[PDB]
Amino acid sequence: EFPEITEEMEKEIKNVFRNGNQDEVLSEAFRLTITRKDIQTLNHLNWLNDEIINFYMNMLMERSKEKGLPSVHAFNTFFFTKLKTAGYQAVKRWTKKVDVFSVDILLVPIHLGVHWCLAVVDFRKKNITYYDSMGGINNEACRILLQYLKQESIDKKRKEFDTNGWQLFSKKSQIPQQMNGSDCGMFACKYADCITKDRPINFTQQHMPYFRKRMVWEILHRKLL
Repeated sequence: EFPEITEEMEKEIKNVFRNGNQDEVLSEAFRLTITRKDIQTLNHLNWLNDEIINFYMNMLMERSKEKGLPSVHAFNTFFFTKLKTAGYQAVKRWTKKVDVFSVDILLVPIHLGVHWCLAVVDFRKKNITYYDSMGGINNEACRILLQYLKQESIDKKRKEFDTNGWQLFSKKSQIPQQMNGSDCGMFACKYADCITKDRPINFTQQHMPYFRKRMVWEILHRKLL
């Protein structure tokens, strides 16, 4: 059971996959821009680009904040890769005006080569979790995030981070797995959608053509269905 894309909605979708002004701004929000060219990476089995992922992640963050949902901060795609390669100093900056400790969930999209995955800090559950639709385990990435939270706590609030009961880990194939390499960004987005709603991750690989069509639609209306 999944909201339907009416006729109607497909017409809006088909229309934007058409050839035309590549610079045409289809959606503008969150400091970001979605063009015709960004939207096209959602087409067929194209690899998503960062603008789509970031834009989507910001929609989840915007949706958090409505009543009853856990509150969410989404880090932008470059954050982790700038953190892994350069350390805390190079990213400490990125969280001015943001108290990363006042939300329930932190979303961290992880770019490893051609591949996408996701880490999630859930402060309610006191744990840090890695999701890969290929089934890769990434121990390291969780530790790197823990270590970042530490240095952020010392820096933003003058206190050490309290690791008691905190659990760092990767989901094995307890999550639906990809078949199409190019769907990795879509699994990362959809993992985050369920998680930020506290809903079980119920879909599989077969829903991916539908999810691509839907995200085009959602992005264009800035409405999550």
